[PDB]
Amino acid sequence: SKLKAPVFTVRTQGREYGEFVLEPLERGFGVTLGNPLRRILLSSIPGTAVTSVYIEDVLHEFSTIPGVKEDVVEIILNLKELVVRFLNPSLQTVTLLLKAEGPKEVKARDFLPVADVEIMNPDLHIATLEEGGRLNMEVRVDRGVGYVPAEKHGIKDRINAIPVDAVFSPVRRVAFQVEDTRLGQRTDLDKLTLRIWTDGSVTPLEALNQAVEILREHLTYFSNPQ
Amino acid sequence: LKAPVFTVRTQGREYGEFVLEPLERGFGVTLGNPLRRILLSSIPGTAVTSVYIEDVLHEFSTIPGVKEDVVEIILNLKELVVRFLNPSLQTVTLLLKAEGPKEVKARDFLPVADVEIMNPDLHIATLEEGGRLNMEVRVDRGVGYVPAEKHGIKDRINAIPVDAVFSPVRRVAFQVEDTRLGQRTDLDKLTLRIWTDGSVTPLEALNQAVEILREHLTYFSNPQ
Amino acid sequence: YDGRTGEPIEGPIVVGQMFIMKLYHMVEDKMHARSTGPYSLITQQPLG
Amino acid sequence: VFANPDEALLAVAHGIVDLQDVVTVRYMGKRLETSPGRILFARIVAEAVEDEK
Amino acid sequence: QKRKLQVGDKLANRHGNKGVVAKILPVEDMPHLPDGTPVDVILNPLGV
Ligand SMILES: [Mg+2]
Repeated sequence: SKLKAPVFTVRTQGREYGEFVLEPLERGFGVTLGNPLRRILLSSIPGTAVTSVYIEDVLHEFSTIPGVKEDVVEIILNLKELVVRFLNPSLQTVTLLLKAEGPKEVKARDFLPVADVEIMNPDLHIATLEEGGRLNMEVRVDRGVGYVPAEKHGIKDRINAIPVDAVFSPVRRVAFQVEDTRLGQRTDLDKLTLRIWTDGSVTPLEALNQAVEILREHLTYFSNPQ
Repeated sequence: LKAPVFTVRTQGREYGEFVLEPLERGFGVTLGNPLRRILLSSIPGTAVTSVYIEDVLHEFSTIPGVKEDVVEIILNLKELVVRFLNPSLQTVTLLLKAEGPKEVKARDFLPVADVEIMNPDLHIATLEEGGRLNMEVRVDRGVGYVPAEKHGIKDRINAIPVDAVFSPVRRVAFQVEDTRLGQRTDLDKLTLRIWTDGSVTPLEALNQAVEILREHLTYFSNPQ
Repeated sequence: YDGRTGEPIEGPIVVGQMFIMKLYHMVEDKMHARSTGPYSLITQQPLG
Repeated sequence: VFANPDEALLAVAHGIVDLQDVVTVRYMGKRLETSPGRILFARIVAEAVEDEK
Repeated sequence: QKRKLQVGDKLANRHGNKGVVAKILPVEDMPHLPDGTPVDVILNPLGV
């Protein structure tokens, strides 16, 4: 009397949030499946991030620039919010150039275009300039997974460059829920809900499909002993 | 990271160690825990389900010439380990006939084709001179833990249903060590330790658990 | 270790062996319900 | 120094910091100096009443 | 009748700690030692 195959339903709004439901399951299988997928979603999905920044006439990370409202920390904090997608599978790392003159507001769309490189949030605010303000900045973007602090990689292309924390993972947050359900005379069944937040570079449904394939590939390693 | 190497170390039909290395940081728990949860709950085995003893009406009675009562005898029958050699076999009945004085062990059951007893030295009852024991034991195949009240299996009028513990897996643990590969230093080394009763080998149980997890991963395929 | 996740509890836990008894008061002997039933002679109220 | 509550809590999942360590987090347009666990408590209330402000 | 432990039954030790059984968990859900041995009973430290 094996259980019938469960039903997989989806409820996705936009490109940044989705809910996924799978029921019915055997007792204890909601925890068996929810935890491994949650761990994979937060550490293994490929992505892109900013790893270093060079600003003209700037010495260290805790200083301030004359002619701009923001300090060095706030500019760096805004760079960590930038979402960029590579259109070339062979492309590994690119550099972005920015030149601005006051008193305008610097946006993400003010970066010079690069082929096979796309900005996903061009309306992101960078800095505010005033009369007599200068900003000469160079941003280096890499590929990777997970979360790597600046002091770990410590990447500096040139002299007086500031490494930044690399938020590689496109997934922003994962939360799963397990509820008791029933099917006739069976009362200890499981219903699993999976909720995913993403930055839009990959759809939440895309991230789930990649996480399942990573787990399936690791299961084929129990094949050839010695 | 390059594909890990798989290593197997086995001690008889009851213990085994399985090693997979090197893995990425955190993947030892990601792989180890789901396998342990499946191994302890979802592996099929066999169990004693119903017993009939001649001249016995229920389990709250005694037998002349026998030291133990029916409750104690049934508690001894829950420790019997039976291995089916045919995958198509679902149920068998074992017969025992004894006259005292003697200590009757599990090896006193009559031989049956495609059936093997894994603990022949299991004590069952003590017979004094003048005592007799004539019983039939039914062994089924199943999964999980099923109380006698749920199945209520009786082959005849005076049979006594028995609670079934079908799982052949006794104990599971996994270890995570700190390995390295060249410059990379935060890699994982995973070891699985499995204890079984002998009717299923630890390597057989590991293969069946991996298939259960792989089968469940196909349920995420068609969004309805 | 946590059986649901496989991760350790964040602090060491006191673990040991203890002697525990099962008491005479069981829920099997105490659950009761009624819709209608016997009534009293004089007051015609339900019995207790 | 974290740019938002999501980044600070992602660092906790990777074991970089604990929920009791005092750090710098940007939240609701202000540069706060708190722990990730106090930021986590604020999100519990905000989502329960469905009004961040 | 033969009675097994169930939710609603009362347990106690010799030092005056008592309580009713509220939950029965499968073995893979219980906390366990690094060698794989799971515990039998979980007691709240707030009663001490
Ligand atoms: Mg057994």
